[PDB]
Amino acid sequence: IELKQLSFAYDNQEALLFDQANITMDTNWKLGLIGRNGRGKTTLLRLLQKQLDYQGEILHQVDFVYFPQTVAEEQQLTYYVLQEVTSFEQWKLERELTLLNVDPEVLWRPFSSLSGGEKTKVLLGLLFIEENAFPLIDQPTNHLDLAGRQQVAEYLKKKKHGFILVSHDRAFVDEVVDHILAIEKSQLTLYQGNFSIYEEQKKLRDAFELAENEKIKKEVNRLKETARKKAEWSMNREGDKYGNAKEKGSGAIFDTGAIGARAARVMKRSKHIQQRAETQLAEKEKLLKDLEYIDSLSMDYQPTHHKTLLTVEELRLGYEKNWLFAPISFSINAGEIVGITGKNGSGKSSLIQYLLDNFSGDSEGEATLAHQLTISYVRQDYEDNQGTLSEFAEKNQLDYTQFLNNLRKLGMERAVFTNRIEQMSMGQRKKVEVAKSLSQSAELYIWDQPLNYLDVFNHQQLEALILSVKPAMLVIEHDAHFMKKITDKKIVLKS
Amino acid sequence: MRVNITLECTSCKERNYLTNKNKRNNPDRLEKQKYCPRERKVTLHRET
RNA sequence: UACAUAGCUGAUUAGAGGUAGACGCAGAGAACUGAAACAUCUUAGUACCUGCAGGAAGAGAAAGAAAAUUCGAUUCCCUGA
RNA sequence: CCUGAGUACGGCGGAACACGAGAAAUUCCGUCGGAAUCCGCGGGGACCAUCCCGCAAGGCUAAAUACUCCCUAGUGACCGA
RNA sequence: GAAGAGACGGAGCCGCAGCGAAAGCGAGUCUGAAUAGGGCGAAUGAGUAUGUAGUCGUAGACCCGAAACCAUGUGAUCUA
RNA sequence: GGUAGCGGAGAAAUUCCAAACGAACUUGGAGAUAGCUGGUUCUCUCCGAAAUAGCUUUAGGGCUAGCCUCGGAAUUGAGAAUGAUGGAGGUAGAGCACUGUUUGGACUAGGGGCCCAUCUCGGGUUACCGAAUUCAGAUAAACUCCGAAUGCCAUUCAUUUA
RNA sequence: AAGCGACUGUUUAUCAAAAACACAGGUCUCUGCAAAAUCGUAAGAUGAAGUAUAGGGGCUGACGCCUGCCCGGUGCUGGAAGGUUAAGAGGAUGGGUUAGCUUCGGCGAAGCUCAGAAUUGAAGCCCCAGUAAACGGCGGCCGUAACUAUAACGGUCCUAAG
RNA sequence: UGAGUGUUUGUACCACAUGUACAGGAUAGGUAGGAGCCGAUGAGACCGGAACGCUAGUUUCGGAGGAGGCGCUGGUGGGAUACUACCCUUGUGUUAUGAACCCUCUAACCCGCACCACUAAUCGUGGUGGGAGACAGUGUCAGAUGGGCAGUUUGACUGGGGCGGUCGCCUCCUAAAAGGUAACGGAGGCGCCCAAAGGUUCCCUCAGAAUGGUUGGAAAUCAUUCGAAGAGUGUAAAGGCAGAAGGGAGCUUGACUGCGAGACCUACAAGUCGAGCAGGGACGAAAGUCGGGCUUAGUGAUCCGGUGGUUCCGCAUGGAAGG
RNA sequence: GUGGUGGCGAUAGCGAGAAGGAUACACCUGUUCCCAUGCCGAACACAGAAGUUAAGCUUCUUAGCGCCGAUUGUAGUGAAGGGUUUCCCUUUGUGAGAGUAGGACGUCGCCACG
RNA sequence: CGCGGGGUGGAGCAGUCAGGUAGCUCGUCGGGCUCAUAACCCGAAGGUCGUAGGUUCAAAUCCUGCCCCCGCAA
RNA sequence: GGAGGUAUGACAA
Ligand SMILES: Nc1ncnc2c1ncn2[C@@H]1O[C@H](COP(=O)(O)OP(=O)(O)OP(=O)(O)O)[C@@H](O)[C@H]1O
Ligand SMILES: Nc1ncnc2c1ncn2[C@@H]1O[C@H](COP(=O)(O)OP(=O)(O)OP(=O)(O)O)[C@@H](O)[C@H]1O
Ligand SMILES: [K+]
Ligand SMILES: [K+]
Ligand SMILES: [K+]
Ligand SMILES: [K+]
Ligand SMILES: [Mg+2]
Ligand SMILES: [Mg+2]
Ligand SMILES: [Mg+2]
Ligand SMILES: [Mg+2]
Ligand SMILES: [Mg+2]
Ligand SMILES: [Mg+2]
Ligand SMILES: [Mg+2]
Ligand SMILES: [Mg+2]
Ligand SMILES: [Mg+2]
Ligand SMILES: [Mg+2]
Ligand SMILES: [Mg+2]
Ligand SMILES: [Mg+2]
Ligand SMILES: [Mg+2]
Ligand SMILES: [Mg+2]
Ligand SMILES: [Mg+2]
Ligand SMILES: [Mg+2]
Ligand SMILES: [Mg+2]
Ligand SMILES: [Mg+2]
Ligand SMILES: [Mg+2]
Ligand SMILES: [Mg+2]
Ligand SMILES: [Mg+2]
Ligand SMILES: [Mg+2]
Ligand SMILES: [Mg+2]
Ligand SMILES: [Mg+2]
Ligand SMILES: [Mg+2]
Ligand SMILES: [Mg+2]
Ligand SMILES: [Mg+2]
Repeated sequence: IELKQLSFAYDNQEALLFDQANITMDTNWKLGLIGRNGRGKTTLLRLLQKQLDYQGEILHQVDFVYFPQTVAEEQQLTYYVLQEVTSFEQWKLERELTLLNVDPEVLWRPFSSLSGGEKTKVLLGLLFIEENAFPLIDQPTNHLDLAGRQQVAEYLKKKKHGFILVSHDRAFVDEVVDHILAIEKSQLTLYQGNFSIYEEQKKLRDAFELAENEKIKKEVNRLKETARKKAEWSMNREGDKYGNAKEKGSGAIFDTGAIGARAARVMKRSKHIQQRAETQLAEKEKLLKDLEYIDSLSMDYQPTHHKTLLTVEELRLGYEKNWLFAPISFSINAGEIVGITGKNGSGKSSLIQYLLDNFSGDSEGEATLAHQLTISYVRQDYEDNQGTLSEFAEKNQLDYTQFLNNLRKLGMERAVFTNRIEQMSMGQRKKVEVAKSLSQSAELYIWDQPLNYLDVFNHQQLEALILSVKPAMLVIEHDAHFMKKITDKKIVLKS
Repeated sequence: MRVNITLECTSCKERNYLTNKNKRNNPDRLEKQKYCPRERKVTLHRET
């Protein structure tokens, strides 16, 4: 597999997402493919499929599979949509799902009734069923739990031939992956090693860049100073060609040509020094290209007297009296974070739906908000967002400036604000949702997997901010380390 | 941003025209009804 | 170092060296110059040096030139240009 | 049965071929690797097939060609201290 | 064949047909879808060999004149 | 006696290496190169310039055009000058009709204080400073309501020459 | 009486005798012996017919009192995990051709040939530490006292250090 | 520059084992057969250990045992077992091979190590010991370092030169009523934008002032009158435009293809305008306008490479390479 | 006489004032249809003919505004000269702008109807 | 008149390159602790970043000017 | 019971 002189930009783009890429991999490498949000990972996988108009050249002679598969008829049954996408063996899929954790009764439900967990797990079953094709695996571990990730890593270690995946999940790629493509800012890189190695070497590169820049800045300032001083000296010598009209005899000067010659030599020193400074600036201009320039975040937390913001009492919840988890009682006070956890399909989003009253199932038990409580909300199902941002921020009563501010702080370049939410990457749509939440003045925050389709930098931003402000929050995550860093009030719902 | 552009006859796949456009104001792939002298008719010329 | 070889001695055999400040084979091999600067390139495989020489040398009887089914070993002049 | 083996050829590095690596055939030097032999081998300007031409890796070979320190006989719209 | 003139020697050179990148066509050709128009050409026509003079090019090229560069060699009887 | 020039020696100065060493001397390449200075030899006759544009790692050099000379050629004699006629053109001048600058006066929005009234609300005056309008007066290379003399282009127009 | 150099010496043959050079002394650094360094294509030689109290190189320059801070940068020394890192080995695949198939299209074995991947592949670079008698470097602003001035003192920013 | 051992192992054979989804008698590898098949050639089936492992178990090793057995048929499951083979993933071994790496050997190479001889010789050549040793050295190729050394470069304009500034393009003045015209003379701009800011058809006319009116002011927006341009014309200045080039709304894409008489400017290279013809269209009823914008800046040679097309060529032929 | 439609540098116009509708042009009554008004049958478009020409539109007066515009004289200036030469003067020839006298409230046609 | 470097709460400073909505330390003010003062602790105030405009969704930051300060010149 | 060793606080009054 070879990329030769590839250049590419979507029709919307001002700039080049790729500019003369020149690389070579094969079907044997266990390859990771990493980068921030909006760099071209999914785009590049499509270009490997030849699904878009690649300028330059691409060489391959191998059949591909892209996870997630593109699906229609989200109303119809899961078995129907899966047969429509790719035929398979029902029992083989049962085996894969039961090595994972979900009952095949999900197959004979509609495809949207599932959670993202079971969606992901089932399409990964479809992946695993295929044998000959070359896996392209775009963000598999998102919407997934420890057991699923463990079994998936087991499968991928057992994997004889090669594959490609996009993760954002450091430990997960470190377990399995050998080679790494890295779509850095302004260029592209290929290493042999895991994401930890990539971290180390990129830190070294950044250190070198910054140090060399500081050297150049210091030296150029020095040389500019010296140039100015030599220049003033020359001018003072040119002043000797002439005398003073106030005092007699000062003129009648002889060999002004030699005077001017020597002054010219001094100016020529000044100019040599300036040219050196210019060359050093030219060296400077090659620097600071693969950096991120990380930034903090903000949060419009607006508390009130309500020290009790949510209560739950004996809440047993489910569909058709197949009650989905044992009854629970708990509470969310002010400045307190609560980590609601469990397996996939354990009923967490169902609990959120019972709170916000849009639960189409069976309820027994109590759940009480406060009187005039304001919610901010980050859901697991943000597909519904559509259109421009100047219209999104009108549908959702926001400040457009604070909105785009929080977006750029999350790491979206301002070339992207002209795009449409249909066009943006899933990470960028996720950033739109998070920026909505952060911009909404609210008193309780309800976060249903904010951490899926984001970057490590975004993970760090969110952790630092939530640990700095410590607002009242409900949280749902499978990144157990994050919940360890933040919360102690952890609550594991289960059947 | 403002870029010089070769259009192209969708049938002949022949370029036949040079033009200009924004990417901000004209992000979608531009199209016109222009003459293809190889066909000696008018045809949908699409940017490439 | 025993067999012997080296070594030593004696008889033999043929080389040395310079010409012709000219010609020709080989080895090694410049720069000024020209390119209006200059580095590739040019001057130039020239000058210089060295070796081998002979009256000439060198090349030389096709694992060729062509496209004609054809010319029949090299060398040199004209021409191709 | 024989018909010129560390050879032709190839890789790397360099040269000469009008041909400056260029699409670079052909020839030669260094280095390393490394064939078959008559149903065979090389060339015909990358290269493959067909056709044609030739049969390397061993040697010699006069003549036409270049030059004059010199010898003889001489010549000049060459010189005349 | 007097160091000759001259004879022989038609291989080759120029011109007589050009147009086009070329295939190729041909007083036409190329561009062009094109009998269009336009360009280059023909019907308008004269060249060639030698001599001679002016001029140009390659050769030192009009005469003198550098500092300098390179390659042999000679010099420590001066002085270190 | 030894060290020899892409070098040697140097108690080190660019110093000495056969009477001038930032790289000896000699021979050859070699008649180096010189957009640089100097020179370039007999006569007469005909005609007779330029020192300008453009481009130039170009500016004291060069190339093309311009200006000169010589030969041929043809063309409704085009060329030159003067007159008549008709045109383009906005200059000197003049003017303020626009754009700017600007003087004095009438009036004045508005801006200053002083006092009464103060919720700082409404005035009344220094002939207080004064937009803007208007009267009169000025001004201009980058102002023109106007606008020449000249010069320019052209006339199967005329005259005279070539 | 003062400056320079400690001294005796050497120095620009032919404009400079000196405060310049050397000097003993000091310090740093290299070198275990076929030394290191140097001349030279190499042999060979000096070093040395020596052997770390010897030799070479750099700086300073008798003697006396001293020789402060800085290893952030440039070098050097040592180190080493990781990434990257040439030729070479490696040979996957892809074009060109064509025996043969074809359905005209087109496909295409073997061989040959043109490009040649993955993998492997040293020093070095990125990195850690040390090193300044190694290269080199050694700050600003603001106030602050019972006359006034001034600031023992304080604050602040940067620095590798001030 | 060869003799080994060992390790990491690559490949290839050949023998070994190990295959637990869920439910399910239960640790079900796929496939077909499959209801037969095994046992004193030691059954049923117990004991200790070993491997793996999902920790449920499978198998084997050894001990006891001394006679029986496994499954069918049927239930769940996609698939039911026993047993036969075709076997397939995974990881153990034998052997042959290929590399990399460490140590060991000595027989190549080497010793400014000793002794002997040539020999009177601190050379050298040999011989015998000893040491190191397939390293070094040398050759070829490649990477890093390399002023130790070499060959070279290091603009012009310019009121001397140098700095500053400038170098290409557009507009005005200078510029002397055609055109042109210089200065290190005066002032400014450009290195783009627009998919409608183009085209066509239809329609419209601005700026400001006065008056009045609510927030609403000095001034938004509304209405009348005054209103000749005092506005606007994407972007600088000049020229011009209210018969619009300004403004608005429909339909489109002529911001077409091949061209082009003839003129302007011009040293050359270039630049500018262009009626009109042909094809095929847009708008409009039609006339008729449309080969970008309001006019003038928004740009740069050749060489060299890249992309697409081509009825061009293809070193004897067909192709291909390459043009 | 009115209406339409053209040419001539508005000497044509702008303002003010008077009268008229015979036909005519106009206003005018509406939205029934073609069609239309980023709102409105105001404008566009359509149909009609109760009413008034008040307005617009015609004809007349007005020299207030604007337009045209001499003659004279001057400035400037070509050519030829002079001087006391950043300027000034003389001869000849041409000759403005301004300021006026004055003109000017239209001229020439074609067509339909009365 | 020009060339460099500066104008960020009371002082000193970042942030300016890279627009993301003003911060570090000290100081001031208030209240606590203390017999009282300092230190310490808890609070607050003080700047649209010299200024008038543009660009932008958004300017201390980018652009254009204008006004002051320190060096040179002058 | 006893011996030797093992932070700030004006001046004067
Ligand atoms: N269809 C599209 N049209 C236009 N722009 C797009 C389109 N899809 C993606 N982009 C833009 O291209 C860039 C890369 O998007 P892409 O989907 O490749 O991201 P990614 O590498 O997968 O990142 P992420 O972590 O968000 O998944 C982003 O700026 C995104 O907005
Ligand atoms: N409409 C529905 N009808 C029936 N079952 C449903 C329906 N919606 C959801 N479920 C089931 O409810 C369970 C949990 O659903 P829920 O959306 O709450 O999951 P979750 O907690 O968000 O899970 P995950 O970790 O996968 O995101 C799953 O088994 C899912 O199949
Ligand atoms: K030179
Ligand atoms: K011979
Ligand atoms: K070749
Ligand atoms: K250091
Ligand atoms: Mg993606
Ligand atoms: Mg969920
Ligand atoms: Mg030259
Ligand atoms: Mg060959
Ligand atoms: Mg070879
Ligand atoms: Mg003589
Ligand atoms: Mg005589
Ligand atoms: Mg030299
Ligand atoms: Mg001597
Ligand atoms: Mg000196
Ligand atoms: Mg020569
Ligand atoms: Mg004037
Ligand atoms: Mg003194
Ligand atoms: Mg002394
Ligand atoms: Mg003395
Ligand atoms: Mg002397
Ligand atoms: Mg000293
Ligand atoms: Mg020795
Ligand atoms: Mg040098
Ligand atoms: Mg040279
Ligand atoms: Mg100069
Ligand atoms: Mg000057
Ligand atoms: Mg003019
Ligand atoms: Mg051929
Ligand atoms: Mg051929
Ligand atoms: Mg007049
Ligand atoms: Mg206090």
